[PDB]
Amino acid sequence: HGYVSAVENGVAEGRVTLCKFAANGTGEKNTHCGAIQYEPQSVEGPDGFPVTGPRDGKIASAESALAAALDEQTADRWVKRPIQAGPQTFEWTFTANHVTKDWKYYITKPNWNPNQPLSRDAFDLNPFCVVEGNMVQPPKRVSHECIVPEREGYQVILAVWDVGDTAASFYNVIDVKFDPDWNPAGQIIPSMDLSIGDTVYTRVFDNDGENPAYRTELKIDSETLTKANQWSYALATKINQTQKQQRAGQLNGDQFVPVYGTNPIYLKEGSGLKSVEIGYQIEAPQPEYSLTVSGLAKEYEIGEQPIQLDLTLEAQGEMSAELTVYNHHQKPLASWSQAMTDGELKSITLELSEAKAGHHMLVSRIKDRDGNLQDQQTLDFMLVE
Amino acid sequence: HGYVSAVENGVAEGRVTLCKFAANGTGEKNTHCGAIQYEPQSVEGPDGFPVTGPRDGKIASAESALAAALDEQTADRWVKRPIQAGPQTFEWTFTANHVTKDWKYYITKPNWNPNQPLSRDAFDLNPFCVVEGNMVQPPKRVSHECIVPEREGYQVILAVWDVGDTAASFYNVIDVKFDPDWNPAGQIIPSMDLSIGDTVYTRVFDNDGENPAYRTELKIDSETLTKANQWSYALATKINQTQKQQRAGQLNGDQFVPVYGTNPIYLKEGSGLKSVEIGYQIEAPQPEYSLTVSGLAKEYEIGEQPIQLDLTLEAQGEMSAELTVYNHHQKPLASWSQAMTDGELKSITLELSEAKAGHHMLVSRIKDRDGNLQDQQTLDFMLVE
Repeated sequence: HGYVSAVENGVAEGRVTLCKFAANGTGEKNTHCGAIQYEPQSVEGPDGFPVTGPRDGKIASAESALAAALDEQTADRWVKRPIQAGPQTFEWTFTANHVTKDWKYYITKPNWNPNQPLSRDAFDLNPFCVVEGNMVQPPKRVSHECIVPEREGYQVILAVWDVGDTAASFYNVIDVKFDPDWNPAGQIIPSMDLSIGDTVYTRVFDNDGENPAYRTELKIDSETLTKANQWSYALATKINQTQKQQRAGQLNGDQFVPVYGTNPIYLKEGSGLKSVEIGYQIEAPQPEYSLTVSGLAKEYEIGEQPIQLDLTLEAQGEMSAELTVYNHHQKPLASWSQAMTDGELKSITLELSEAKAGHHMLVSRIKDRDGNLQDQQTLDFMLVE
Repeated sequence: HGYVSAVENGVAEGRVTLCKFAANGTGEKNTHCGAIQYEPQSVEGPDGFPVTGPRDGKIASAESALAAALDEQTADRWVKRPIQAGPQTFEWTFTANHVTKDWKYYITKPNWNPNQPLSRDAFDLNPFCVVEGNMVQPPKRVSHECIVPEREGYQVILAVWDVGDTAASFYNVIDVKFDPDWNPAGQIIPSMDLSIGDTVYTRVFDNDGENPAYRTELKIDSETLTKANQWSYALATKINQTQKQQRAGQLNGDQFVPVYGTNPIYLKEGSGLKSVEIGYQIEAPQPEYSLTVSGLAKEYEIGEQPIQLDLTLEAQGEMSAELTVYNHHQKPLASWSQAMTDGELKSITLELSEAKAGHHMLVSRIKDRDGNLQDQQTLDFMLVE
């Protein structure tokens, strides 16, 4: 288990790595990577690439269910790390120890299409770098000296770690860009949808702090602008249309090009401008959410049987409800969660994993359809002899 | 804009900080923080705490919409960072320059309840540490020498950064646990739901590598076990139930207590065991999703009016669809996304923001009900004068 990293001498972090760790130097992360963001070390799949191995369109994820998001492929989806042709050092960090057959590195063909899913077709299937593992366990960090072929613009390098004792390999794709008076100073991340009537805007900082003369404002006045990727694109575009000392969008050649996704923000050298943050104004209404819990007694008497909470839940709003029972020692004795529709009544019974006299509590959490906590309520009850 | 960090001499990172950055030493992250994970610098709310400011239950989020997930409060929800009473150093990192009135630090009362929403009553409202800002802008990173009061177990520290020239403050709560032959070895992280028929299991490593004899496996054989927090609890519980050299759960006193959430894994010093990773065996092959796109022509002539794509879309499986048009230079010219039900037919029209002769692509991405990418397909088309 492990991943391509850059803590020692590595030229560039793996795609999956940047889901968990910030890029060296720039601080960027990849976004919306799904579950693999919590275990970048586990992009493991069937060995035998390219003859067998992960199938086309499932190379970046290695067919792992946790890493499905990595298989998306467009020109603007992923953070790209600077690189040059010739001698370069690639670095792996291992969280677990495996006997190793070898490591192989592949690179996209010059004619690869950055908007098609990665495939054998997209790569030169003759690896540009191979390092022998000698069927022994490697140390916890390794550095590989490779010769990176000549390329221009955006390319993808596929690092494959072939393990010796199992029918498995680890696959880490790497997004690189082959190598002025514009300084990065923040970015527009599309991380939350908006509602009509809302407004998203920049907060621009000069030498004296925030300065409203430099703000750019986008009113959310159409259903299309409610989508995060859409208002992001639009705010980035409006910055370019209306400002002299600010630009936004991904760097494509010498141009700043707003995309439907993340849009970095840049400030003009000599402008005196320091950075930009984003602010959100929501004139919007607060849907009301509510989960009425009924059926909890004041006391439960310990009998020959396991203690049971027979409860009724009434939902106001569309939600996910999560209930947990804790004894007084912070030990969880029962838990339950389910989606509930606006106006739904449900009858449930929670069985306590154990019954000792004392103060207990039921914690009920309400999350909206988009998954954020709207409310938490904690109800006290007692077990008695 | 800024957050409580541990890049230099800070004792413990802010809760929000750990949504983006891995913890010092352990590499632990807070999970499912929502949008604020992409901007930990932005937990800004009304000033005047505790007399005014964010209301009870919205202290951790500072009433910010990005940060609502932070208001959840249970004994096991958040990563707890070790601390001791007495002299300690707290650290802030700033992304943006604000004139500062002061920094204040509060700690929970010894009788606080870790399972109730954070409130003024949970805190000693006499701050244990105050540092004057003198109404000037601070350096991009500051270190504050404080004296932490005597406490045991889990406590919350609220750090408040009061900004001088606006009616706002930044609020960063910090989860701390006040201070033998059980070594930290890995983590069961509830990042994904499973299916009946699946199995989740441990992969235990000793000096010879993966050792199959030490494996613990859990069959998902009930509706209940499909939920991530549920199988996490169950696997940790089964480890404790069947292994002599391994423990799983959050440390509560001297005991390892499995929780419905993240369960750390420990190995007995001198057992020969080094670490533990998690593996997943998934049985159901399905489903297949498809979005068939009809009406894309080979060529389109420019053009007195903007060029328009008359498409018919057909959905297989419940999904959300995303379409994007890219020109040859990979500037996005149009974007669309919406949910579709299994078998739905939708006809739409996409208008290109510009019409120049050359090779174009229409990219579609299918996400399943859970948000997991299921397919990507791209069609080539050409614009001509």
